[PDB]
Order: sequence, then structure tokens, then C-alpha cells
Amino acid sequence: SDLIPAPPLSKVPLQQNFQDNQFQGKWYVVGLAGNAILREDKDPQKMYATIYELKEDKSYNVTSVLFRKKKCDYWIRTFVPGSQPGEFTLGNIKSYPGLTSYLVRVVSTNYNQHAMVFFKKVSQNREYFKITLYGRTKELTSELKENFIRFSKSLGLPENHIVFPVPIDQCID
Ligand SMILES: O=C(NCCN(CCNC(=O)c1cccc(O)c1O)CCNC(=O)c1cccc(=O)n1O)c1cccc(O)c1O
Ligand SMILES: [Cl-]
Ligand SMILES: [Fe+3]
Ligand code: NA
Ligand code: NA
Repeated sequence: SDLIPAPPLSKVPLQQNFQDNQFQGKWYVVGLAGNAILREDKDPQKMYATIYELKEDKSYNVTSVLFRKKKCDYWIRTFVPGSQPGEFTLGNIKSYPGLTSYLVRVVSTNYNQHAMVFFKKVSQNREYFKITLYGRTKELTSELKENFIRFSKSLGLPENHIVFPVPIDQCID
């Protein structure tokens, strides 16, 4: 396993004043980048969606829905608030074999249109990270998408580690 290193959190911006309620709801993953993410033009990534529903006690209840093998699989987990508004950590961490650490950080969002969230995961002792271009709709402006490509590069990811999942209608509507 050769892997680009996770950047210093120092160079991963936080969205200052973070409104945890205005971020609730469905988000379409219009952009996906990471040191373990790789463009594959034979079988391009199908677009998927993540639903953030706020508990209860303010931890998010994060359900991801994605269309795989002619069905909808539901990846479900909890984000517990961390250091500061916009930062979270994975809840019930012991459920996941090999998993030592998981860190969520909301880089930027205007809540009703778009969002960039940074994730950093240490699993089986290897250190992964990814960035997510969240769209409230399935398509986004070139401005936002290129701005995301720039940020993804600012953290050492080359263009072939940056994908834009192709929109689908299965499971995600
Ligand atoms: O279940 C999923 N498949 C993960 C397959 N995978 C790709 C590489 N990951 C990555 O590149 C990656 C990098 C940073 C953060 C992530 O969540 C990542 O999946 C690695 C599998 N990951 C796990 O075992 C895992 C166990 C427990 C929580 C968790 O989130 N993950 O992923 C999955 C689906 C939708 C969104 C996710 O975020 C997922 O994780
Ligand atoms: Cl993924
Ligand atoms: Fe994950
Ligand atoms: Na390590
Ligand atoms: Na749904």
C-alpha cells in the first residue's frame, strides 16, 4: 500500500460559525477525492447520497444510500460532535474492525446549495483521507467544481484521485 499522506489538519479549513441544524438533510455527493479514491473510466463511480439527520443530543445520524448490484445498500453511522462546531468524530468506533481514528471536518458550506467536508480515517494503522463535494442538487456550477479540484490539489491529491460521480435516479430520490 503506497498512499499519499493526509495533510496537516492545519491546512484543512473549518466553516466558522457552524449551524448544525441548517446542515441537516440530504446531500448528493457530486464530487469525491481521496488518497484511496481513484478515477476508473471502465466502470465510473455512480453518484450516491448522504442524509444527515440531527439527533436528540446533537450527534448527527448519518445514513448513506448508494446503488450497487441492482439494489440500494444503506451505510449507516453516527457523527458525534468534536473539538469545535463543524468538527465531528465517529461514534461507536469499536464496531469497526481495525479502526483507530475517524475525523470529520466541514470545510465550507452555504447550507442550501453546496458543501465541502473533509474526512480522515486511520484504519489498520494506515492513514486515509477524502474530500466530498456535497451538492443539495445532483449538478453544480463549474465554479464550485473547479474550486473543489483546486482544494483537493492543495492537499496533495492529483487529478486522477479526483472523481465526479455520474448522476443516477436509483435509490437517491
Ligand atoms: O461502506 C463504505 N465503503 C467504504 C469502502 N472504503 C473505500 C475507502 N474509504 C475511504 O477512502 C475513506 C476515507 C476517509 C473517510 C471515509 O469514510 C472513507 O470511506 C473503505 C471502507 N471504509 C471503512 O471500512 C469504514 C468503516 C467505518 C466507517 C467508515 O466511514 N468507513 O469508510 C462507504 C460507503 C459510503 C460512504 C462511506 O464513507 C463509506 O465508507
Ligand atoms: Cl466512498
Ligand atoms: Fe467511509
Ligand atoms: Na499509524
Ligand atoms: Na432516500
